Amino acid sequence: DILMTQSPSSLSASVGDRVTITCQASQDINKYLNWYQQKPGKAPKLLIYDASNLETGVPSRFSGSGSGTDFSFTISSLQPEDVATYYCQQSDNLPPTFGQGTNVEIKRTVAAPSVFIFPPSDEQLKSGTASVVCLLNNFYPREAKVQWKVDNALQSGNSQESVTEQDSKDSTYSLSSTLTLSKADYEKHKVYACEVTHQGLSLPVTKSFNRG
Amino acid sequence: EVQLVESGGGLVQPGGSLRLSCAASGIIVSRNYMTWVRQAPGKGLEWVSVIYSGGTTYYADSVKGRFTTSRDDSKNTLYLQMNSLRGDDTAVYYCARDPPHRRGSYWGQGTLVTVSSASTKGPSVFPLAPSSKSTSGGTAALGCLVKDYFPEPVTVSWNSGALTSGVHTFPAVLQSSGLYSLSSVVTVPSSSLGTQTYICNVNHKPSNTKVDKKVEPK
Repeated sequence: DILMTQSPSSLSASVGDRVTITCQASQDINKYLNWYQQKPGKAPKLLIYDASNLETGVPSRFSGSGSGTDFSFTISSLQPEDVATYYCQQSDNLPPTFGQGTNVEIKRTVAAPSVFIFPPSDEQLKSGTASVVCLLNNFYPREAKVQWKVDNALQSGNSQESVTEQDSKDSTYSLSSTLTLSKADYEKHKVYACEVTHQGLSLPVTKSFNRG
Repeated sequence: EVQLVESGGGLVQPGGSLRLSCAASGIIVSRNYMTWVRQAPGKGLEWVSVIYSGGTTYYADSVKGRFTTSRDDSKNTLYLQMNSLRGDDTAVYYCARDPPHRRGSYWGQGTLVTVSSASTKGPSVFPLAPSSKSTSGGTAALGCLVKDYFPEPVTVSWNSGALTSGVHTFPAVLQSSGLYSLSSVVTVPSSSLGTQTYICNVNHKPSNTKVDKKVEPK
């Protein structure tokens, strides 16, 4: 069982920047190492085979090098459509083993999120549960902070978050924060607000709603 | 043209069985060695098994004694028979032909296998209406919440595929109750609110098809 140590697990670079991924083998595997690109929601696609050779159709900006234990995967001029997770894999030694994977993010200018708050619908209140949703529209970078304060009381442990992938035509992210509580707790309070902190906002923006 | 197509995945019970099939078009499965790879939700890739042209089969230690790779040359189809299924077997399964030191790698799109004792639950589609504070000329956000469903996945479209720009369907989040939840939002002009019909269509593994209209509150 050969261990594949891929590094780094994440990287950010602007369009046209040079990007290099390392992958160290625990044994000598000669040149029998492949590189796969997996875009979100799609299957992995083999880009580089036998350490250096390019698969059919792969643009020239992709390159691979190495022999023995150390190998490198390099994108010359990074393109936005190259946002994906890249995996190194040895092929000759059974069983074939993959690397941890590297997430590649394109870098762009800061974009503040458009924030929206969504009260629980009347149809869901009969289900005995209230769901409040805070939406952070297309923003960059992904690093944001969403806090729930109802009746000016901060909450924790009763909210979940979801983040989309980097857009293809925007290179931005979208976050959702969902605060879930019972109907009794919902009608026992009045003011509902989420507070969002993000680079590109001068101060934490607050969106609020009152029952009525 | 040249493609590999997986099928047979689904939601089974722990200890149950399953038969995955991989149909090859443009590749003679008898001439190359075929591989089964799997990827857990949000994790990396793990080699499962391989079968050679000569008929030799190899298996990962974690599935040895439970999984069996075979192929029917007359049907040009690879098979993976999975028995004694466990929870850690839940993954997307791909078949692949990576040519040895040549060009022509092909992976199928995969098939999702979920192993859990939980039953399928249809979701509840609730509205997230456009804010009454939306000022004309600007952009307003609306969406629908798809809550309490098992297992993955759900399909959300807008206006039967007519509305695609400005749509964000978030990945599903596993709630503390074990059921998944999901939200799909879309940004539209504050004008044409009440002049354009905004409807979100939700589909699921249980036969749930919700075609829900989003309107201002009162």
